[PDB]
Amino acid sequence: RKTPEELLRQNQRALNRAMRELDRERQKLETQEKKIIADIKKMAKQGQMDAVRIMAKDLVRTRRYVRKFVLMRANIQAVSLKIQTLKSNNSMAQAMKGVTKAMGTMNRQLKLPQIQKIMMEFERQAEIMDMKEEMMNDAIDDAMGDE
Amino acid sequence: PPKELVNEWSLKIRKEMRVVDRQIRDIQREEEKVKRSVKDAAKKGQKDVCIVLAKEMIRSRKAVSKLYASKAHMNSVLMGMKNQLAVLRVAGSLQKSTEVMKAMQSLVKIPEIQATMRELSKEMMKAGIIEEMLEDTFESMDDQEEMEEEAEMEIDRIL
Repeated sequence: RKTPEELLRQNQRALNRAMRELDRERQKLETQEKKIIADIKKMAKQGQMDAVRIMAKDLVRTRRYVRKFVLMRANIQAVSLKIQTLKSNNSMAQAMKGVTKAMGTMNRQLKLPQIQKIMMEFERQAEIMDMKEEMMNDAIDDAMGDE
Repeated sequence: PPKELVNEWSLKIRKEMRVVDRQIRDIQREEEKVKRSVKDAAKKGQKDVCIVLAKEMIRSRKAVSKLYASKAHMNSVLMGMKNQLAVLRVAGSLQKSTEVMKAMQSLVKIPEIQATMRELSKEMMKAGIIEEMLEDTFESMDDQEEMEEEAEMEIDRIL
């Protein structure tokens, strides 16, 4: 059997090779088109009325076919971009699963109640310390006189 | 395998196009043969024979046009065959792309993703309540309006 990673990496350059063929069967048609242009230019010198229209029709045919060649070439590109973002999606999924596992096993040690107990104890100790300070200053400062 | 037979018959398409092209060039050879006869008949003093020579010339021109139209039809059908070869290749590549998408979706699906969705949401919810409560309780300790007021005063004496 073949790993799924091999299938995607094979499809990548398989679609690239399809683009390659589309490039070639495109490229032959611009050569054909330039030949038609040369023929129509040299033939128009003597006139002859009608056969110029047939050559112009053939020119339009060549343009219409290079249209479709470019179109399928573009379609292969979109297919490749989808299959490429697919593994990015898979990577996002696995990294998200990992971070969720980590965060769960992290906050499984400290919950709502015991930190609340620690926090209430903090507040009580702060109360005690502040009462120490306030009355310690109070009684000995009020012991002072004439000021 | 359609590829080699498509190439095999494309090798015959312009094989016969060159036959057509030679058929054509022979006609311009005969047209050049007869154009100078038109010229000579024009110069020889009696012009009304040149009309019949022109009857010959325009028939030759029509033959040229018909041969060129035949060659153009051949070219068009050839281009159709090439277009469809491209289409079939696109279809096969698309089938392979569907196969690889099947292979990749064989790994993960909605239910595991939904489990991750809800687990992450709950974990972050508890996380946010813990963090907000901690920030509030540490700020339940010292001044806010005062303890911010001298802050820019501290900055003012720095700059």
